Amino acid sequence: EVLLQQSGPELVKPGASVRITCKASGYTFTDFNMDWVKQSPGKSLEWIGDFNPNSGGSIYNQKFKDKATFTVDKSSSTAYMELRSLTFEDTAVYYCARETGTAWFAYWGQGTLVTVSAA
Amino acid sequence: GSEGRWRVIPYDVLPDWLKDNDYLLHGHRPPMPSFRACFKSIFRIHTETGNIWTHLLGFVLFLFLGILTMLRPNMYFMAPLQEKVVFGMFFLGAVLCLSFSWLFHTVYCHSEKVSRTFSKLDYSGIALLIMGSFVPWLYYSFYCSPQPRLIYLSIVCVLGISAIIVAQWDRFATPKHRQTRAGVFLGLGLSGVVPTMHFTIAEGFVKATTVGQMGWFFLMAVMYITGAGLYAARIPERFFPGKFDIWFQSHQIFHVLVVAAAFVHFYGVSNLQEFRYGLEGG
Amino acid sequence: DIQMTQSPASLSASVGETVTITCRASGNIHNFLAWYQQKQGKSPQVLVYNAKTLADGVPSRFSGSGSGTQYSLKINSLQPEDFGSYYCQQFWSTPYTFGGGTKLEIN
Ligand SMILES: [Zn+2]
Repeated sequence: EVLLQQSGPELVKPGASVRITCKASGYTFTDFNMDWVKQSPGKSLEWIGDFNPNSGGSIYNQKFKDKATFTVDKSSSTAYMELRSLTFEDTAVYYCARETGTAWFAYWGQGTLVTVSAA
Repeated sequence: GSEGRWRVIPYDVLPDWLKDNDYLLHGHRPPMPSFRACFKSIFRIHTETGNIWTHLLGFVLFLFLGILTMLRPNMYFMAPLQEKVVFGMFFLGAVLCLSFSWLFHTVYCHSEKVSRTFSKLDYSGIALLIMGSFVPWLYYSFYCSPQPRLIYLSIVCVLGISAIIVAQWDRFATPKHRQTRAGVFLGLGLSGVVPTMHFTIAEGFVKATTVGQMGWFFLMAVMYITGAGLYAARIPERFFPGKFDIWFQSHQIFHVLVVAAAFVHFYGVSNLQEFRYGLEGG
Repeated sequence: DIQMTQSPASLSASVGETVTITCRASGNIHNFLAWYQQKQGKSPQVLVYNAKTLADGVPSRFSGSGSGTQYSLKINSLQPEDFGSYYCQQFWSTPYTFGGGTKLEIN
């Protein structure tokens, strides 16, 4: 079946930038759009935006316009999300979700925990 | 324009109710339960774009003829103006069949129940077109003979009502193990043979093909069978899967053929009217 | 931006019982709604999409209903594994939004 694999937990300093990896297998990578979701601890899901492998076209929530940038590797069938100027507020688990024609997500990545500490 | 955004999906991820042709591998609309999104998709490319437009174009043109012919300027050219009803019945059938067809194809991806409702309409529409075609045709071929004409008409309507009722089954029954819907469909095609040959025997073989244009008119029956045979076979998609996803699929050729065949019926039928004025009876 | 309001914040029931979770949208989302179940420390899993369509492999106890601005998720014959957080989302308009979520406890 379809599998979405994400990178390991990340621990970083404020103002740092991080890259999240979504590895897609069991389906044609270019066939469907990829979405990114952020969940702050003990909080509800937030939609960062979507990315089109076919058009390399992406949409971002107004909240995450400067914070996140989506890139993709078609040969590796891998999707990436870049977070810059990390802040305290960004400490959340990040997911990549694949849509099926419409933005409903049948498949999800395990998620990546991005921990930002002044420490 | 940022509302109801969607992308084409391969055949494999489709739900069973949208899986009706395994030779169309890609370009399928994802299921969207929105009429706005379904009607907006007409101006977009997918497996059903061709099917929408062919019968959407066929509807407008047949609509013109119905109204244009209905407002005949030469009401004086028509004798006795009673004839308009006969032509009108044909136009309703053609127009309704055509309107139902483009509607079903447009709303096909909405939901299983919506797809089901419109599917029944599409089947009913075909029966209506067949019913419609016979009234003008039977009236003029048997223009001189009233008793044979009334009798042929009753059969078609009984078989026709039976066809719509069997297909929609809103009132009662189905889905069933029974293949009876087919029996009624069989009635429509078969009912046509007794009248057509009857016309030939009474008017003579030579006179009927040359003047009646029945033999020339023979092409229409061939065309319908070609379309029916072609769609079930799913040619050329069967031979080249994935090469006919958006264009030249079996369904669109069949859709095109219905318009061509209904039009041929009209041209051939119109000639029959001229034949009738020349000879009162013989 | 469409705002999704989920009700209630949390709820509890026993095995075999029926529970209903309601979602209300700020604007009409035209049946473009999905329901997700999230176990603690795990990624969410889709239950229902397109308002009333059950996702493949999902237990029959889960069902979706509603149109326009109001949608409901109903769980019949509640099971021990059904505990978790449930979310609703609208994919009709951008930005896509999620409900606050509902926490479920089984007794
Ligand atoms: Zn059709």
